[PDB]
Amino acid sequence: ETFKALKEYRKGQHNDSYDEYEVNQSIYYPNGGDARKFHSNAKPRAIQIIFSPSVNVRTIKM
Amino acid sequence: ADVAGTSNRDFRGREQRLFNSEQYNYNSSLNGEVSVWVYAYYSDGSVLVINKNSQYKVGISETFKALKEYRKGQHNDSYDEYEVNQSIYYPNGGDARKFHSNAKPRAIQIIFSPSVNVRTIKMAKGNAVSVPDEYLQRSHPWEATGIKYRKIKRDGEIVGYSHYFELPHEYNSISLAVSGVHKNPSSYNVGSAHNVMDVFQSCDLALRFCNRYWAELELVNHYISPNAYPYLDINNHSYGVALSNRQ
Amino acid sequence: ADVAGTSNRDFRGREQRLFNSEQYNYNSSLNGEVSVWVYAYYSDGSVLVINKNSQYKVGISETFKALKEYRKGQHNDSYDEYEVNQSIYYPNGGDARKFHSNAKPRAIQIIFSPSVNVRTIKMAKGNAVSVPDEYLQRSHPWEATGIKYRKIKRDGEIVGYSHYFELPHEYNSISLAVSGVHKNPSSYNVGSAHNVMDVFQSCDLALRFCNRYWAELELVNHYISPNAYPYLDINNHSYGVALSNRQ
Amino acid sequence: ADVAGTSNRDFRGREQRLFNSEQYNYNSSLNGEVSVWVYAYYSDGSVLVINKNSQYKVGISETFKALKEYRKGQHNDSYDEYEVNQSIYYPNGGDARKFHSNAKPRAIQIIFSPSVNVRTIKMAKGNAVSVPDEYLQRSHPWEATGIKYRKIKRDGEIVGYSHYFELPHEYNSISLAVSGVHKNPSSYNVGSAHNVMDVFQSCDLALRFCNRYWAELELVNHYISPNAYPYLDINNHSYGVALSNRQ
Ligand SMILES: Nc1nc2c(ncn2[C@@H]2O[C@H](COP(=O)(O)OP(=O)(O)OP(=O)(O)O)[C@@H](O)[C@H]2O)c(=O)[nH]1
Ligand SMILES: Nc1nc2c(ncn2[C@@H]2O[C@H](COP(=O)(O)OP(=O)(O)OP(=O)(O)O)[C@@H](O)[C@H]2O)c(=O)[nH]1
Ligand SMILES: Nc1nc2c(ncn2[C@@H]2O[C@H](COP(=O)(O)OP(=O)(O)OP(=O)(O)O)[C@@H](O)[C@H]2O)c(=O)[nH]1
Ligand SMILES: Nc1ncnc2c1ncn2[C@@H]1O[C@H](COP(=O)(O)OP(=O)(O)OP(=O)(O)O)[C@@H](O)[C@H]1O
Ligand SMILES: Nc1ncnc2c1ncn2[C@@H]1O[C@H](COP(=O)(O)OP(=O)(O)OP(=O)(O)O)[C@@H](O)[C@H]1O
Ligand SMILES: Nc1ncnc2c1ncn2[C@@H]1O[C@H](COP(=O)(O)OP(=O)(O)OP(=O)(O)O)[C@@H](O)[C@H]1O
Ligand SMILES: Nc1ccn([C@@H]2O[C@H](COP(=O)(O)OP(=O)(O)OP(=O)(O)O)[C@@H](O)[C@H]2O)c(=O)n1
Ligand SMILES: Nc1ccn([C@@H]2O[C@H](COP(=O)(O)OP(=O)(O)OP(=O)(O)O)[C@@H](O)[C@H]2O)c(=O)n1
Ligand SMILES: Nc1ccn([C@@H]2O[C@H](COP(=O)(O)OP(=O)(O)OP(=O)(O)O)[C@@H](O)[C@H]2O)c(=O)n1
Ligand SMILES: Nc1ccn([C@@H]2O[C@H](COP(=O)(O)OP(=O)(O)OP(=O)(O)O)[C@@H](O)[C@H]2O)c(=O)n1
Ligand SMILES: [Cl-]
Ligand SMILES: [Cl-]
Ligand SMILES: [Cl-]
Ligand SMILES: [Mg+2]
Ligand SMILES: [Mg+2]
Ligand SMILES: [Mg+2]
Ligand SMILES: [Mg+2]
Ligand SMILES: [Mg+2]
Ligand SMILES: [Mg+2]
Ligand SMILES: [Mg+2]
Repeated sequence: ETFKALKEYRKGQHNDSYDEYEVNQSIYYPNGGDARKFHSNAKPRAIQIIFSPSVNVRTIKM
Repeated sequence: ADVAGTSNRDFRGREQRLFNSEQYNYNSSLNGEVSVWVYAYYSDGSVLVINKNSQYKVGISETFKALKEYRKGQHNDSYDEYEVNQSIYYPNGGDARKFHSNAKPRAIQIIFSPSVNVRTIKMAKGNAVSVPDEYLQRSHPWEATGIKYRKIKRDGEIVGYSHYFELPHEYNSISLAVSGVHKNPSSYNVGSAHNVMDVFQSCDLALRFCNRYWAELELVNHYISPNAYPYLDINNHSYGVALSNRQ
Repeated sequence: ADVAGTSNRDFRGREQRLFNSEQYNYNSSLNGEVSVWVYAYYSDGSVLVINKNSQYKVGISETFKALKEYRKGQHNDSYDEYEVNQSIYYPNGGDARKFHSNAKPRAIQIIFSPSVNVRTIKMAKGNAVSVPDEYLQRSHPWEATGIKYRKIKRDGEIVGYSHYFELPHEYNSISLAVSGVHKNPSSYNVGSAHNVMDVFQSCDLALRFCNRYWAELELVNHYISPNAYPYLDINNHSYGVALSNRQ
Repeated sequence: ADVAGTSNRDFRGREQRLFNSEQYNYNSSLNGEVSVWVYAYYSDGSVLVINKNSQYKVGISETFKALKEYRKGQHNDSYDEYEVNQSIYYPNGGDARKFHSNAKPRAIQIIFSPSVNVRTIKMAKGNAVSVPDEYLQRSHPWEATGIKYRKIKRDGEIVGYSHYFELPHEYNSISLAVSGVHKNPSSYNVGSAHNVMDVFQSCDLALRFCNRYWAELELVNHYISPNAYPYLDINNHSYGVALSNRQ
């Protein structure tokens, strides 16, 4: 998944989509965008990766 | 004329120093302002400041709601944020579509001007329904929190006082009032019969400011620094201007 | 150990009773809260509550407008309700599309906590333009209405005071302020020189709450009962918790 | 110590040169990335880039639709652009209100990193319904277009490969997939039994990027240059950083 695809998207509700385009331009390059926020709350705060017990843990790659 | 910076007759230097010292000591006379700021920090990096400036005593009181992020001119999920509030006022009382409102403050910094007597500072830190200590019946209307206030320092000088508390837990749902009394080292009570009605007029004359800034950098650059206010940023850096006996 | 509920040595029972009595009497000491609620009832079954909690004295003041129903996050005919207000402030002064705003309160209940002295209660019940008695010139700024306050009772105990008045007529268009002083049976004046500045700080430290609940049942279930507030519902039933000398 | 820039003992210089050469040769080892970019140029000056970065082999596949300009957060005539698509998929199949969608790409540049073997490059340049050569039955799924790829050069060094084709005619309506294999001068097949499952994992591990930049200048300034990517702008200027044996 891309940086964008991981950001919160609320189906059927408002998502500041124009400003969140601006936000992305400023994450892809310092001062590259014209957002109205310092931090997008749409950005993930944490990630958990889980595998099933059928995986060989020594084969996991990130 | 004597050369600059070489004698007791640099009258420009002596006036500069008196000009700064006069402003330090006027602030702290009974003629001067006492000022309080409450900063509500939101998870989006923005900062609501509420400032009140007034003579003798000053305070700020705000409801749980009034402290939540409000973005002027932009969408604020206002219907859902009504639902959200009903669920904060009573467990499972609302019908929101979120677990945590990002409009809720993550931290609060209370700052006072150096004209306050830190021993007079009182905080009413209530629950979401504006009750200081769980039930009204056993609530002392305030706590004297002055002992927790750190000195904001610049150049060896106290430029103000800071109390900072995070609200990082889901139950950190608050209403907030805070009060301080202007320094009075004299035995002239500013609220005794002779001057009490001037204090009632200071209640009316207290000037208020609030605004949401987009970032702490914007607060530092455009709120704090232009006005010579004290501040303590997230990295523990002190902002202010030391005035007492300096040029 | 002695068996529970059979001796003078049930120390769990004695502590329970002291715990409740301590909260009754702390409320009513000069250290405790005095609280006022104004309930605006709307024709749609909803109820605006405004609560203020503070030491020594407490009050609420609201304009004609601030008392009108406002539905957060939903449509409120705001343009027409501007027009409506102009016609309430002066006969035929506006251009509304309704005869009666359903946003206008149908009734008001004023409740005080049992820490109030009912003889200190004062009401400024103004006209729509905030004039207590027809013209400012002959207006006494208040009326001492304490004699009309019924005791809210639970188990033989006063859990608060209620004044209720309907606004069912087309001309019942009001602004409203109400004030009460915390019980002081002592001859220590809380606003004499020794303690006057603490009273000025209680003005700042007074905590406020308001919210519109959808129904009286929701007020009873989720505002009144969770917080141990007194209430008197439309069917004349008293809500509260009797604390003095009980388990 | 020896003076800088005068001897075989400038170890800072030798390390700088090794640091750059190590990055050139790591890219081109079987451990390194191979990267493809497709740039869709629109008549409004904007540029969609789709980048994929992965080990062993890399490619991008996009439908006719996915290549059309989409302006995040702004209006895109989406209903009419549905109608537009129906008329591109079949002559006179839709009910649009335009002859030519300005959302259609005017040109495409395909760039590969210098870790590709140009002889392994394959393009499936289909019609609007995703058929490479008029009908599926006589379609070879790809063309080996490597011979058309120009070297992007900086300082004498190949910083990547470019194939550029305009789409300036009304019938230049395309779907597009493009594929390249990482350089392997060895006789160790990266997809033989010993390493085949790592190649299946590189399919999952391939990282993707896309974004629409407002202008080629913004692509050059904020996409290409910050990341040390190769580029060839409209004026035939080569961008990249020469690394092999330089400081
Ligand atoms: N006091 C002091 N300041 C120094 C020294 N070295 C650099 N400084 C800088 O000089 C600034 C203040 O110097 P001055 O104002 O001229 O000295 P002062 O201590 O205020 O004494 P007076 O101005 O004569 O009353 C400080 O904020 C420092 O950043 C030093 O050794 N002593
Ligand atoms: N006082 C009283 N309560 C009764 C009686 N019958 C039923 N009750 C119930 O019992 C409740 C209170 O009883 P208790 O608290 O045990 O008695 P008390 O009058 O408070 O006396 P103490 O607890 O010993 O101080 C009331 O609220 C009633 O609902 C009765 O005959 N007398
Ligand atoms: N090679 C070369 N570069 C020149 C000359 N004149 C100016 N330059 C500039 O110098 C740059 C590279 O010079 P150097 O890197 O010091 O020389 P080099 O050819 O890389 O040789 P080494 O660094 O010793 O391995 C070029 O990109 C030119 O812009 C010249 O006559 N020969
Ligand atoms: N190098 C120095 N040696 C002695 N005194 C100094 C020196 N630098 C500054 N001072 C003086 O010592 C006093 C304290 O100044 P200083 O700037 O160190 O404190 P501050 O601004 O409150 O805290 P900080 O520098 O730790 O952020 C002032 O009178 C200042 O002019
Ligand atoms: N059956 C009873 N006989 C005698 N005393 C009772 C009885 N029931 C309750 N009491 C006691 O008499 C006092 C009055 O209690 P009670 O519940 O009747 O008043 P209340 O709650 O203020 O009013 P109400 O019951 O009319 O709504 C309390 O001490 C209570 O414990
Ligand atoms: N004036 C020069 N004389 C000789 N060699 C040079 C000169 N300038 C640069 N070089 C060297 O010759 C080689 C080719 O460098 P050059 O910059 O001319 O090629 P380029 O960047 O691929 O193409 P271009 O300059 O035409 O855009 C490099 O080793 C470079 O350092
Ligand atoms: N930096 C920004 C951010 C927003 N906007 C304006 O904000 C308006 C509405 O906000 P938007 O970012 O589009 O989000 P919403 O409309 O609130 O919700 P949604 O994601 O559904 O569009 C847009 O018309 C856009 O022009 C702007 O001019 N400049
Ligand atoms: N629990 C909720 C939350 C929201 N909504 C619907 O969400 C719609 C729009 O969301 P809203 O909460 O009103 O916020 P926005 O419209 O996105 O922005 P604003 O604060 O300006 O209204 C409203 O019509 C409301 O009916 C709802 O039905 N139930
Ligand atoms: N006497 C009136 C009353 C209403 N309107 C028109 O009614 C329209 C919409 O009604 P409004 O009073 O604004 O209420 P709503 O839009 O229904 O809801 P809200 O309070 O959110 O605006 C407004 O544009 C206003 O121009 C009017 O022209 N004259
Ligand atoms: N051939 C077409 C094209 C457009 N429309 C009407 O055009 C209206 C608005 O244009 P639309 O194509 O939806 O684009 P926009 O609304 O301008 O922008 P967006 O892509 O955000 O919807 C739509 O309601 C659609 O019914 C139509 O009836 N027939
Ligand atoms: Cl003074
Ligand atoms: Cl007391
Ligand atoms: Cl290798
Ligand atoms: Mg929707
Ligand atoms: Mg707006
Ligand atoms: Mg310093
Ligand atoms: Mg709404
Ligand atoms: Mg009873
Ligand atoms: Mg938008
Ligand atoms: Mg060159």
